Amino acid sequence: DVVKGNFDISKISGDWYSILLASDIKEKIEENGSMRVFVKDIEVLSNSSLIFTMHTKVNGKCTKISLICNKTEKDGEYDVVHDGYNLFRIIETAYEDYIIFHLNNVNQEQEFQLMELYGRKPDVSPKVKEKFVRYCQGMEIPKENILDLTQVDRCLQAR
Repeated sequence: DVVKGNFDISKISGDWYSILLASDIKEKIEENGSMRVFVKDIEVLSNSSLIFTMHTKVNGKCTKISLICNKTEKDGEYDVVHDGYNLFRIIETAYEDYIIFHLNNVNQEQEFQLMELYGRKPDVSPKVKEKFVRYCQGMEIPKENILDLTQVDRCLQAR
């Protein structure tokens, strides 16, 4: 059951897996890029803040990190500081299957977007993935800038 607004944030908590990653600047999400991090779980706090626990590669090793995201004034939007100021929202979710987040990173040099699909399981339906691709094309992210992480190291081994 697919939700596209009025998200019930309580239902996005718990464990997720990073499945697709996309950006309008490809380097951001390729190996070594600052945005190539692999979600573990999302914790929702009493003040509506969210804590993303994730893994990133540090000298070849999966290292746990924690991202604090705060609700902005604007509805559905969150901000988080990581390699700049990021504003993000939920595009779509089936709470027990997948979720798609859109993010704008603002920085002195060049704004970029990210799009990410997480699954409750390590993989999701190829239909869902195609739907993520079309959302990306609508946002001027070309399909060549869309990485599927199911057959690469995404720190599953460190979870």
